[PDB]
Amino acid sequence: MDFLDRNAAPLNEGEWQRIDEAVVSTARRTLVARRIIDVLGPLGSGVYSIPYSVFSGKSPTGIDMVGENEEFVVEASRRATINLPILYKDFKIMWRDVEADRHLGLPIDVSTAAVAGNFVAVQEDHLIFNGNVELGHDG
Amino acid sequence: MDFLDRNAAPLNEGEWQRIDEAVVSTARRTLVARRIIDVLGPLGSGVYSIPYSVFSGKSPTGIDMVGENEEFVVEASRRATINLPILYKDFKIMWRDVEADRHLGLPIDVSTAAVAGNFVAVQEDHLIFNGNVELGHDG
Repeated sequence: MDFLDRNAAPLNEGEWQRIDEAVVSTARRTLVARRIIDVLGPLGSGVYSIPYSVFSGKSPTGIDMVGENEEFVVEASRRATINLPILYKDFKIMWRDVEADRHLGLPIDVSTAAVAGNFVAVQEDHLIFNGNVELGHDG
Repeated sequence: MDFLDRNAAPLNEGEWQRIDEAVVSTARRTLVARRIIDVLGPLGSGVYSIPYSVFSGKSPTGIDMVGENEEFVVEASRRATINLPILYKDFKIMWRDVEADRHLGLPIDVSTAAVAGNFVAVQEDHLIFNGNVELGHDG
């Protein structure tokens, strides 16, 4: 895999685990959407687009002793398809702080990561509720 | 001896060595008096007072073919005793600086110890030249 090239960073497994926690726990607090919209997946890193059905039509339900009908299907009004954008924000960690951690043991302040996590989750909510014109999404 | 203690102190040997060196090296820099005047002793910590002889007077001296006379004696114009005071100054090494050394690695700020050394050497200098009024010493 290794697009997420965490081997090349200096941060040790503890510093990664604390960055991941400081991201996840900031997402959990910040997001409104995942409180009312259920997650699908995660699908995988490589999936660029999803085909999905629109079930915009109401239809009857079958009720019989035995099952002698076939009209009681659900059929997609259309198979739409949507591309998955990237939401991203970047933060620096100054090299001195890594040196302080690795020698003195004064640990990395991951709040830069948590602030990036917030500025991404805010955009995720903005995309979900308001859509996005230029990606051609709808919300 | 062992009126002092090295062992209940928090310092390791290398810290005692740096403190003592910073003391001796500030004394040598500051003890002008021990350049012009010879040290009697150091006799030891136990010595409290010393008897000494003063030869302020002048006397006749013997010149004879046989040496019959015995008036010609070296008479101490006064014989006296002086008490050795303590010259002292206290320097305080903060617990946080020991903690930073023992964990982080920043060496001890022994500059306080050097400044105590200087204030002692200057008090010895002031004693030798000007004399302490309360002790009734002569400078």
